[PDB]
Amino acid sequence: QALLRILKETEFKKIKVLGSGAFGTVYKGLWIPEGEKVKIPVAIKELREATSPKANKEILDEAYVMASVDNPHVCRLLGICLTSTVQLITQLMPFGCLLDYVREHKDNIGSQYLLNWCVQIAKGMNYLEDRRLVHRDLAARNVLVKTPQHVKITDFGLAKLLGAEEKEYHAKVPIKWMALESILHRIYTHQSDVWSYGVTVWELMTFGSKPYDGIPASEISSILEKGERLPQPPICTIDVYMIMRKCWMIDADSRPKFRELIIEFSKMARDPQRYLVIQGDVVDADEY
Amino acid sequence: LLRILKETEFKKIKVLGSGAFGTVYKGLWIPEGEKVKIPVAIKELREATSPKANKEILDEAYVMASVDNPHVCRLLGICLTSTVQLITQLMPFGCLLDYVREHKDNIGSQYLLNWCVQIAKGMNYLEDRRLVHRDLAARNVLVKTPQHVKITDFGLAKLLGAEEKEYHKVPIKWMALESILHRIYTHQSDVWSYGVTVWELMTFGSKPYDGIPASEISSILEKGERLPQPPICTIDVYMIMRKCWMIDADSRPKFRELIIEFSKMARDPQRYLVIQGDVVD
Ligand SMILES: Nc1ncnc2c1ncn2[C@@H]1O[C@H](COP(=O)(O)OP(=O)(O)NP(=O)(O)O)[C@@H](O)[C@H]1O
Ligand SMILES: Nc1ncnc2c1ncn2[C@@H]1O[C@H](COP(=O)(O)OP(=O)(O)NP(=O)(O)O)[C@@H](O)[C@H]1O
Ligand SMILES: [Mg+2]
Ligand SMILES: [Mg+2]
Repeated sequence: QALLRILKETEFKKIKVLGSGAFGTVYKGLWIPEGEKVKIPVAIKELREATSPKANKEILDEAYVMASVDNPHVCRLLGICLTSTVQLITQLMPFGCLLDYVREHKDNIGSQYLLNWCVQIAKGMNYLEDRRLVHRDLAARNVLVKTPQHVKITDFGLAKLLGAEEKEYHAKVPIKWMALESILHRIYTHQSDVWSYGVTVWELMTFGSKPYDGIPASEISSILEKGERLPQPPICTIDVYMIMRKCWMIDADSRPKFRELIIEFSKMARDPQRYLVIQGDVVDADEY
Repeated sequence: LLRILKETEFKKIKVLGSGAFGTVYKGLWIPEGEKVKIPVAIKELREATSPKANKEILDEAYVMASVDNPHVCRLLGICLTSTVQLITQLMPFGCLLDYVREHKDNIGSQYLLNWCVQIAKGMNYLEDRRLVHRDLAARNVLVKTPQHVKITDFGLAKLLGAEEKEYHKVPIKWMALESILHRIYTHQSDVWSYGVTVWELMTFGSKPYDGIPASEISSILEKGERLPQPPICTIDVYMIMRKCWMIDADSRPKFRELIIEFSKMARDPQRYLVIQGDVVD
């Protein structure tokens, strides 16, 4: 497939810095297709130079698979701009990430919503799993809100790009969302994505709580083998907490499977009150 | 032209920023029945914020919804209850004040003079339909694209009671002395604000009279003080600004004359300014 526009530096424009990341910067910008009067709002993620342990040929390869994900719950790479720095063009999400969303609404968010988002993130992930792909960096900060009732998983592929996989590579890494095998041996698989998924749900049930507050990154491995795990969210019924605890098992193949999770959460979403107890010119990526 | 919405045809998703008498939200306009979710910006006015009755509020809202110019945002809808809510189109790139701040020097003459022409245009438009903005300022100019700015918040000041003399925060440092002293608002009082606005743009975001209380601005204006010549400005360009800050209101430039003096400069910018070089929408 193609579906990956290759843009020239004069076909996009960086307007405002959305926010800065660990290895780059994101931007509120405009896509301006050469040879036509159209301006499309987009998000431009620019990776810092020499930040990726890969040459351009390899980079562009991965961008094709990135630009080839077709699922309502996974964002699609729209275009790329390879030079002395790689820039990623994706659709602009006006309502930001889901983490900041559950934080701003520490409460006025009902159960139905929470279990809903869990089903969706489980759908995007399963999709990837079927296509035999590993996200390697799933977190509530990496889930964007298209509309309150439809969230998409963003940043597919980025980690593999920044060289997560590369064995000998010695570059930050999201330790607090990583499975023991990822932290210990840098092994990434679908069952290691499940751990991150379990951490993600946790972030959502706590309305944006930081995992292992205070606990240094370096201690996380030791605390995990000692048997420690993120605590049961207050609004969570033991039935819900266990599923998360099952995503945090040492044995990778023991952990649930996104397919099972979709059914397990789809079930609870039919009677949420029982499983969660809460008190209460400028076109568009779409029109193109 | 003014859609009247039910408190169920729109959702306030994220707070853009809660200003003086209210809050601006980033939400979704879900036309009842239709199958669309349009991103919009919802500004909600605090309660009792306005000294007027809804019956009248709606009137102004019809006017606000009638502004038809590419350089003046248009009131898409309204939701009248115990609070008034204004639905306008969402400007993802924000306002221009924040833009010149985040680009202290990446912006060349061509742009700056350009924006001055556009703002002059939107403003002229309102004068022509016999309307007064009353609160023009860099923060009230939103960026649709780097090369097209439209004036936002037409109507708000009026609504919040600027004209109701009897009715006791006001953008003092952008107001014509006649506004500050007698609460008088006219096209020629908008020109003063316009000059202060060009001042903001020419200083890449500087604050007007930074350090001087507001209760004192009335003084230093009669004492003859005015905003200092911006570094990148040529005296040719600075006088246009100074002329906008005259005591004799009818002696200040008119927008129609400003659209021409700035357009003339916009032809040879380097000579008037000196710098270093579901979801439709
Ligand atoms: N497509 C998009 N639409 C809207 N906002 C986006 C988009 N992509 C990224 N952002 C925002 O840009 C900011 C930076 O993105 P990014 O660097 O990917 O964040 P992050 O995951 O928090 N970084 P890190 O913790 O270093 O991995 C975040 O605050 C995101 O909300
Ligand atoms: N239509 C819009 N699209 C995008 N952002 C908007 C829109 N209208 C208002 N805003 C933003 O909402 C915030 C609050 O606006 P408003 O309440 O009008 O305050 P303001 O007068 O710009 N700010 P201040 O300088 O604090 O008085 C500002 O940061 C604006 O940039
Ligand atoms: Mg991200
Ligand atoms: Mg404003």
